[PDB]
Amino acid sequence: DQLLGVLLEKAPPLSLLSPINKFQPEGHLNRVARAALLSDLKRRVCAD
Amino acid sequence: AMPFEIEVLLPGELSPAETSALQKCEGKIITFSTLRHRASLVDIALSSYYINGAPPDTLSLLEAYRMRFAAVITRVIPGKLLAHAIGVGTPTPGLFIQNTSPVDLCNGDYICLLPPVFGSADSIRLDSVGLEIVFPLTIPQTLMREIIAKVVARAVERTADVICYNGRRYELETNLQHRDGSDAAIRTLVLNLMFSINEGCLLLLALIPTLLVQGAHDGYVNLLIQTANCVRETGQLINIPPMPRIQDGHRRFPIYETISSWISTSSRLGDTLGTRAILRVCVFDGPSTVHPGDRTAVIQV
Amino acid sequence: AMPFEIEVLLPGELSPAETSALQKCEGKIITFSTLRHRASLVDIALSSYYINGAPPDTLSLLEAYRMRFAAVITRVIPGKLLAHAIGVGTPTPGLFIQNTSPVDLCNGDYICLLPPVFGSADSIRLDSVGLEIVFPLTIPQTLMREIIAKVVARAVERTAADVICYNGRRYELETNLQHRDGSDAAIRTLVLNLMFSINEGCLLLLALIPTLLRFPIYETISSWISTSSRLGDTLGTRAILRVCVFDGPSTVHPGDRTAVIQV
Amino acid sequence: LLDVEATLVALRQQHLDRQCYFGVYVAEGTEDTLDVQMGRFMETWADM
Amino acid sequence: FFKQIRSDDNSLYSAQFDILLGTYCNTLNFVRFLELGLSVACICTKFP
Amino acid sequence: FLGANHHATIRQPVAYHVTHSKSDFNTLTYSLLGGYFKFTPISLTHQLRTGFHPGIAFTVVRQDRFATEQLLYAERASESYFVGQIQVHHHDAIGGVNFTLTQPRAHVDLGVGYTAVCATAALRCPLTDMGNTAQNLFFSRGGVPMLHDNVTESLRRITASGGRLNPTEPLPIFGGLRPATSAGIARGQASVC
Amino acid sequence: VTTATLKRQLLQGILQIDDTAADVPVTYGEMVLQGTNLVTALVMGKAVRGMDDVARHLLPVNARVPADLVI
Amino acid sequence: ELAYVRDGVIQFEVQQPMIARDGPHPVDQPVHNYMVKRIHKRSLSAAF
Amino acid sequence: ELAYVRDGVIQFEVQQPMIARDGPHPVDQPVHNYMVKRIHKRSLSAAF
Amino acid sequence: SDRIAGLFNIPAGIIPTGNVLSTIEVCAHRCIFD
Amino acid sequence: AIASEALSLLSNTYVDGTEIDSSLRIRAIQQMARNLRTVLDSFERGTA
Amino acid sequence: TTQLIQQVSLTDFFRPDIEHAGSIVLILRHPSDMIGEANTLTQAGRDPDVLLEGLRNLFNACTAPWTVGEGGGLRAYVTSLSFIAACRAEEYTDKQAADANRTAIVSAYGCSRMETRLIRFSECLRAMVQCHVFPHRFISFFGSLLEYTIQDNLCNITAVAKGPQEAARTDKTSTRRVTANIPACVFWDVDKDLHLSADGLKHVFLVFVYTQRRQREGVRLHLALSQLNEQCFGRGIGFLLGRIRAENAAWGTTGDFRGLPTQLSCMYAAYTLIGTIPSESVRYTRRMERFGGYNVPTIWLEGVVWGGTNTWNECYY
Repeated sequence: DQLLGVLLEKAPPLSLLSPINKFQPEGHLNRVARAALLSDLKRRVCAD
Repeated sequence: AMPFEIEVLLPGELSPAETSALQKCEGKIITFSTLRHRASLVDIALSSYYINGAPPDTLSLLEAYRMRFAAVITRVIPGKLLAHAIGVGTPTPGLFIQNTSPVDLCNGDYICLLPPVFGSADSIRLDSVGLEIVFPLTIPQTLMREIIAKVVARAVERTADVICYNGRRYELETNLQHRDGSDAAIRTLVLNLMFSINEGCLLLLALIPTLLVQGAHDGYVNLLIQTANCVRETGQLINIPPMPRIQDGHRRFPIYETISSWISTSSRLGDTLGTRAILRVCVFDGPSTVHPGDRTAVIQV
Repeated sequence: AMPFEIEVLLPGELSPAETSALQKCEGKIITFSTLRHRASLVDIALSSYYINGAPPDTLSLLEAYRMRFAAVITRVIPGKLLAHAIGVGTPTPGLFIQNTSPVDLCNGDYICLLPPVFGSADSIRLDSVGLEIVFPLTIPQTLMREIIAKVVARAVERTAADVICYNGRRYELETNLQHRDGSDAAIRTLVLNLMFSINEGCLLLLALIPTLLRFPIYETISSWISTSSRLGDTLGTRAILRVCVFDGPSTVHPGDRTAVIQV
Repeated sequence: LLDVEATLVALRQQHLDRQCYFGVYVAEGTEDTLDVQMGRFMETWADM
Repeated sequence: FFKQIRSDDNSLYSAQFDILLGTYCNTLNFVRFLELGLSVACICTKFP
Repeated sequence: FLGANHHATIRQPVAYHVTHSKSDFNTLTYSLLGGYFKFTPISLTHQLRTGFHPGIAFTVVRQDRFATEQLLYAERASESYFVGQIQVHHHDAIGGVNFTLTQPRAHVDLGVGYTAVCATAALRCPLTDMGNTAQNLFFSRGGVPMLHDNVTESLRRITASGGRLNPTEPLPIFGGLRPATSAGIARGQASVC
Repeated sequence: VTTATLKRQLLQGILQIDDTAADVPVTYGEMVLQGTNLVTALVMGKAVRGMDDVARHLLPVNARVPADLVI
Repeated sequence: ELAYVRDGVIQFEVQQPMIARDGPHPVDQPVHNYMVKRIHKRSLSAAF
Repeated sequence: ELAYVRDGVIQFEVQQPMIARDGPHPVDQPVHNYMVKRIHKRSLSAAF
Repeated sequence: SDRIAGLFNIPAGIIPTGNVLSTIEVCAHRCIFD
Repeated sequence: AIASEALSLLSNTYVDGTEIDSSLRIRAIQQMARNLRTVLDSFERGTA
Repeated sequence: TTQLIQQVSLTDFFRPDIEHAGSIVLILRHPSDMIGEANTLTQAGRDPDVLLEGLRNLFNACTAPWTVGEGGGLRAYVTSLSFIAACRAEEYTDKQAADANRTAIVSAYGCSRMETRLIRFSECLRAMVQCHVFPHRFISFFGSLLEYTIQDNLCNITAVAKGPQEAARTDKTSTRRVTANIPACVFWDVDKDLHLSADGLKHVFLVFVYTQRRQREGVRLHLALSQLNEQCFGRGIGFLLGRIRAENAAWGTTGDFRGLPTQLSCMYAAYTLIGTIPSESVRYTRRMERFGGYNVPTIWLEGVVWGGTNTWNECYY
C-alpha cells in the first residue's frame, strides 16, 4: 500500500512528460522555443 | 493508589431480559449523595432525587447535578454493577463513556452533564423493585451554557425554544413547576449582576458614544452593536455628562478594579447557573468526531 | 504506565543558525490539536493557529490553549525533537521546564498558560522551511487575574482619545515605549467584547429595578448571560503544572529552568 | 463595492504628474453673474 | 570547556550518524564510425 | 463656481450619448431614461429584482471535481526501500490493555531522469453537480459597513431571499456564521459560482 | 498498475498475454553496520555502507509464482 | 538501525560524450556531473 | 604528512574527587571536566 | 545553506555499486538533488 | 544523578539485535560506575 | 505513590523541633507585594500607610530586619498553622483550648520577644484586611511536616504535598510512619453544623473568616471537614454565618454608582480544597498532648489523602 502511495506522488502526468523528451536537445531551451512547447502542451493536455 | 471503584448490589429479583438491558448501559453516569464502596440500587433511582415526595424538575435537576457525586459505570456483571467515582482525586487510568447526547462531540472538548431536556429520556423501567434510572446527557461545555441561558430566560417568564449549533435545530422543553427554585435562581442572577457594576462603571458608560462611531469603522464591531442591545440604544437614548474626578487620586485606578471584579463573576456565573465541568474527551488514536452512541476515552477534569 | 513520548521529524536543510536556537529552546511548551506519536513540524508552528486566513489575536489563543494538548520539549538531538504530553496523566520522569516570563517563579507555585499579551513573542524563525514558532508564557496562577486585568484596563484608558510585582521584583508593564501601535491591534477584539459585555449589565440591571439605591428583556438577557459565560472560562482557566525542587535554586529567574510535577 | 480607502492610499504613491486642474476644481464669488462669467473666468480660461 | 555540572547529563547518548548508502557511475559507449551505416557514402583513406 | 465635471451628477458621457444617438426621436427619449438610474448597493436591489440590465456584465466561474480511474507505470528498481525494525509499546485503554506496533522505513529514488509516469485514463461519476449556486459575500466580517445598520440588515435579508446559500437569521456575536444544513442532498456536492 | 475494469479492457485485444507465471526472489537484503563502520559511527558521525571493501579497493533463492506478464 | 540515521545519501556520477566540430565556435569539452540526494523517512502502524 | 592536516586536536577528561558534607546547603555531585586542545603549526628554514 | 555538501567529498572514489545505463542530458533536471 | 535517555538504557530491558544499543548501554554502565566509585570514596574522605 | 517537597527558610515563624510531624505548614508570599497591591486596591477616603506601618513595625522586631526589600534570598517562607492560630486566639469560640495553645506556643518558642512577634502578626493581619488586601491571597498550603534538620537560625523542611499520609516513611523515634494532627482550636466540622451526620467521603477545607467593621477588623481561620463538595460548601458556610455577612454588608459603605457596595466590602470568607478522607467513616480523637513542657489538645485525623489545585473560592453572597 505505502509503496504504491509513494509511487503516485512521484510521477508527473504522461500528457506533459511525453513531448518534453521529444523537445530535449540542448535542454536549456532558448526564450522562444519554450513558448512553442507550452502552446502545444496546452493542447496535448485537453486532447487526451 | 487504586481507582476508588464503587459497587451497587442489584437484587436477585431481576428480570432475566433486563440485565441484558442494563448491560448495554455501560459507560453511562450515575450519581450518589453519600460515597460508599458498598451501596444498593434504590440509591440511584429517580425516587432518590425526590425533593419531597414529588417528581423533580429541571431547575431542581441543575441543583442536584452539582450537589451529587458523579460516577461512571465501568463493568456490569449479572448481580453486580461496578463503577468509578470522578471528582474525588483517585486515578482512573482506564476510563470510557458513551455519547449520551444527540449532538456530536469534537475532540478535546470539555464535557458537562445535563438533565433530560430534549423530550427523549432513555431511562429503564425496573418492574420488580419499581425504579427508574435517569441517565443524564454528556453535552459539551458550550452548547450546555447556551441551553442553560435559554432555559433560565424562559423560567424568568414563568416569573413574569430554538437553538442553533453546527447548523442543526434542536428545540427544548422542560417542566417549570415548584416556583421557589425558579425564584432562588433570580436572586442568584441579581447577586451576579450587582457585583458586576463597579463604582467606576460610569467611566465605561463614558465611552458608549465613542464605541458607536468606532462601530461604523469595522465590519466586526458594527455586529458587536447588533440591533438587540442596550448599549447602542442608550447611545441613542442616554448620553453621559462629565463626572467629578477620583477621590484619593494619586494612588488608585478604578477600571482595573472594575474588570477585576467582573472577571470573578464571569468565572462563577455559568458555573452556578449550569454546572462545573467534570470531563474532557481526549482520544489518542480514534477519530475526532464522536458520533452519538459511540463510546470514547475521557480523562478527569 | 508508559510516558506518552512524541517524535517530531526535524527535516534537514535547516541552517545551523536555526538549530543553534532549537537546541537552546529545550524546555518550552508546544501544543498539538490532536495527540499523535509521530507528529510533524508544521503541526507545531503558528501556521496552525490561523483562524480567518490570518494570524490570531491574544483572544483566539485563549481558546487554542483550551482546545489543544500541550507538551514540553524534553530533549533535542541533531536529527529530531522529542516531547512528552502533559495534560493527561502519564508517569513521565524528567518533565522539566524553563521560565519564559518576566517573573521569578517561587517554589511550590502552580502555573497556567498565557499568550504573549505584552512584549513581542520570542519566536524562532524557521524561514529555511517557511514557518515560525512562538511559545506560551508561564506565569504563576496567582498573577493571571492581575496581569490580564491591568493590561486590559490600561488599554481602555488608552482607548478614549502601573507595575505588577512578585517575590521581591517589580516588572514594568508599559515597557517604556508608546506601544499604542501593534499592541493596540493584537488585543482590541478582547476589550471590544469586554466593554459591550459589561455595559449591558449596568443597563439590564437598571431595566429590572431602577430604585435600588419589542426590544425584549427576555432575549437580551440570554445574550448577556450566554456571552459573559462564554468568555467567563476562556479567561478563568486552571493550572497544569507545579514547580517542586529538590536541592536546586530556591527560585528561578526568567530564562532559567527547573523541574515540575503534574497536577 | 464601496470600499476604496486602502486602494486609494496605495494609489496616491505613484509618479503623479503636473496635470491640469480644470474639471476638478470649484469656486465662488460676489458680483453680477455676467461679470463674473466673462471676466475672471473666461479671460484666464485660455491660460488655465 | 564543557564540564558536566551534576553528573551524567543528557546528550552523552546520541549515536546519531549519517551513512553513505552507496555510489553510482556510468560508462559511455565508444562508437566507431565505420560500424555505422553512414560510412557507405564515403571512401575514407589516410594521407599523412 | 458653477459646478465642475468630475463632481457633477451628470458628467460628459451622457451629453456625448445624446449628441450622437442616430436614434429615432422616440427611443432616444427612452434611451436616456435608464441612464439616470443610480448605481449603488440599493439601486441594483431595485434594478435586478425587476429585470433591468444595469449596463454591466459578469463572468461566471465554477470549479468542479471529477472522479478518475488512474493508470500507473513504474520502472524496475526505481525505489530503494529500507525497512527498520518493529518495536512494540502499549497503554491501558477501554476495558483493559491495548497494544500498538510501529515500524520505521525510508526510501530514495535511484533514477536520474523521471522513472515513473502517470496517465489518468478513465472517467467515473462526477462528484459535484454543475448547478447554479451563487456565493454570498455576507459571510465575511470584512471592511467598512454602511452608516445606517438598517440598510445593511435590509441588504442581507433581500439577498438571502434571492437564493439558498446564506447565513442563519440571527447573526451571532462571535463564531463562524455557519449555514443551515438542509435535511436532504440530491445530486451531489453543490458547486458555488 | 491499474484497476479491474481497465485490466479487463486491456486483456481482450490490445495486449497479448505472453507469460502467465514468472520467477521472483524470496529474500530481502540486509545492512549490518558492524566493525569499522561502527567505530566511526561513534567517534565521528559518519559510516560507509561498503566500508570494509573500499579499504581493500584502495591499497539468493527464488521461487515461481502465478502472475500476468505481458508485452 | 534506521532509527539513528540523521540522513542517508547516495551518489551519481555521469559523463557526457562530446562532438568535434569545425570553426568558429568555443570548442567542446568533456563535462562531468556529480549528484547527491537524500532519503525520506516513513513508518507504519497497527494495533490489536 | 603534516602539510595536509587542517587541524588536529587532543582532548582530556578529568573527574574531580568530592567530599561528603553535612548541612542544610545542597549536596555535591561529581563533575566531569572535558576539554579540547588544538595544535599550533610552525616551520623552520636554512639555506646554502 | 546546503548542509548536504561537506559530509563526504562529493566525487568520492570508493567503488561503483551499479551502472546507470541512462546517459541523458542532466543539466535540465538540476531540481531534484544536490 | 542519572539522566533520562540513559536510565531508559540502564533499565533491565530486552536485548535489541543492533550493536549501537549495546555500545551505548556499556557507556552508561561505565559512567554510572565511575560516579558510584567517586561517591563511595566520598564518605571515607569527608569523615575526616 | 506519594510526593515530597523541600524548602529552606528562616526559623523565626516556625520551629520544626517543636511542632510534631503531621502538622500543616503554610507558605507566605513576599511582603513587598503588599505595598503596590494596597496602593491600588485601597478604598477611597482611606490611607494604606496604616498597612505600611503594620508591616514595617512587624518586620522591625522579628529577626534580622535587613533584607527588608528585594533580593533577600533567605526569607521567612513557612509558618506553622498553630502559629497563625495562636496569634488570633481571641476569636475562636472554644476559648480554653485556644488559650492553652497560645500560652504553650508563647513559652515553647525562643521565649524572648514572641509576645512582640505575635501582636505584630495580629496587627499586620488586621491592617491588611482593613486595606482590602486579604490574607487568603498571600497564604497557601505547603504540606504536612514529615522531616526536618535545623541549624543556627535556619531550617530545612521536607513535607508531604500529595498522596496518602501514612505512606511516608520517616526516621523518627517511635515507628517510621506518622499521622496528621491539627490544634483543637481550629477544628470546625461543617457537617455537624448542618447536622448531615453521614459516613463516607469527606473533604478537608481551609477556610478564612473576615469581619471588616470600621477599626474593628477580624481574621481567623479553621480547618473544615464536611461531606459537601467544593460547589455547595460556600452555600453551607454562608448560611451559618448569616450575622457576619450582614455585619460586613451594612458597615461597608444624574447620580453615580460610586458609593454602592463592591465585592471587597461584602466579603466574609474564603476557602480551599486541600485533601480527602476516602475511608468508611471518619474517626478522629481529641487527646491532650504535650508541646515540650505544656499540654494542649489536638485532633488526630486518620487516612487523609492530600489534594491540590490551590484555587481560592470566595464568598461575598
